[PDB]
Amino acid sequence: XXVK
Amino acid sequence: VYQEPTDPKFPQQWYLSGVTQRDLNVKAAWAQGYTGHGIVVSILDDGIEKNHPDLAGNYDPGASFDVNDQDPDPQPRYTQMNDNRHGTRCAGEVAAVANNGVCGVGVAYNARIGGVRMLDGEVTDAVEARSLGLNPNHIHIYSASWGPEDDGKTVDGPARLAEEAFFRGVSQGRGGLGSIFVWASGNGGREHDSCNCDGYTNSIYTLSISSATQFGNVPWYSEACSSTLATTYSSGNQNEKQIVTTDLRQKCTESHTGTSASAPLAAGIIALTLEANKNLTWRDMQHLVVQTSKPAHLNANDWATNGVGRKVSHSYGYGLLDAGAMVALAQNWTTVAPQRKCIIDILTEPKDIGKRLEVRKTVTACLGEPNHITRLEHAQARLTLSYNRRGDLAIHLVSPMGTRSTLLAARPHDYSADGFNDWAFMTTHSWDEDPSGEWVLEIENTSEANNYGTLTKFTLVLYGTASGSLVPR
Ligand SMILES: [Ca+2]
Ligand SMILES: [Ca+2]
Ligand SMILES: [Ca+2]
Ligand SMILES: [Cl-]
Ligand code: NA
Ligand code: NA
Ligand code: NA
Repeated sequence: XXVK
Repeated sequence: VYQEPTDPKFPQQWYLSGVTQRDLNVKAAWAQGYTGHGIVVSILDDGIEKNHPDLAGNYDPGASFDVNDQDPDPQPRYTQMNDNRHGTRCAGEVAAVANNGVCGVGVAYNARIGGVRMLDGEVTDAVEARSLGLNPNHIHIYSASWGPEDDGKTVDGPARLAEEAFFRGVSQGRGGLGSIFVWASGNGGREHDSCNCDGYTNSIYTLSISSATQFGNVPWYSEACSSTLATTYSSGNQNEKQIVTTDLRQKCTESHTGTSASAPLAAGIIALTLEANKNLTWRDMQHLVVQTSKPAHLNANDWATNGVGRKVSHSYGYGLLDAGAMVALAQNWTTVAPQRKCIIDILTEPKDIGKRLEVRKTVTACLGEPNHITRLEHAQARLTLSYNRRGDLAIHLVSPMGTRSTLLAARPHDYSADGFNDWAFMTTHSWDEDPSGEWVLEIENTSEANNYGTLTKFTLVLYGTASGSLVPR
């Protein structure tokens, strides 16, 4: 996987 | 007579108001009396600086938790790189305090604001579920500026606990009216990503929000897809202004950017809208967004008029949010009828894809039955197919009213041979259309390669009602  | 904020950076918040009309028309909502009083928003991210001088007055511990370390305090982890600044930036867009001599103002500058510290660690399905399902009878609106990798080759969405949290939220959250989930559609533009390959944005339960630059263009990072609902301003090139918000270490930034900045602005506008009518359901909110969003002067080469006269784009959905129109329309809004779901299993046998496959099917949309739909909301083409190089596929779905939705554009980096396993490609572009009649699915090989595969299942899932339509635009 979960990217900003 | 409404007095606009005096905060020192408010004049730099070009996207909130102006003589120019390139804005989200937020001051018009403020002047109607809506600033977010009584509404609770939570930022699901890397934490929130709860003592920030522009957030402390609106901070709400009931809207906050630390899932990464399992404690109530979402304070970010401070590091030399300032890695964990992201959620604080998002929070200030929603609810930075007004008229306090500090930085600028949030869209909903009198709303209560929290944060869930859940990205600073391994983001498992359980972590997501505990965050999406946090205090759902207190938090009204959840904002998520994160998601699956934008490498242009990933197909990924909520696993079981997180999907269960979405359904529980929209069903029993907010007193049964349904949690509002706002999502950033993604930063994959450079990789030619599709936001329909992202299950969070592609969900019917999230308002997926895309971005426009100040001069009205499709930013470099923008992902096009049919699941996007609407747009808010964010960053662009270096001649274009950016987003002003609270930063880590009690600072102010004028350079918040990307898809990350668009979802919080939408969450703020939705907070003002909920203040104007607290009885709005999760589906009501999506109807308001569809009816009030504005295409005008957003530049795209794919604007199309759908079957009820509304302009819709894969880069922008129905266009830019319009806060003043949202709050005005909310006040006398009549709750929509309960959601119906009509399941149509299209195929009688598998079909080889080859260079091109077209599947035509005339449907009655559950005519004669309690789930009869004459007024579509979301539609899904749930596809199960094998293919040797997924990213060479382009997939389109044409509604009976002639609206062509791109379910999947070519993804040059997507080399996968894993195909799609009941992937529920979603479109918002046929909202309010009558779904009775001929649907067309087109699957084509966009490359010169001799690719091969088979479509083994195509379920058309229609959501909507059988009442309450407006005269087309
Ligand atoms: Ca903590
Ligand atoms: Ca301020
Ligand atoms: Ca993406
Ligand atoms: Cl369902
Ligand atoms: Na409910
Ligand atoms: Na969505
Ligand atoms: Na029809």
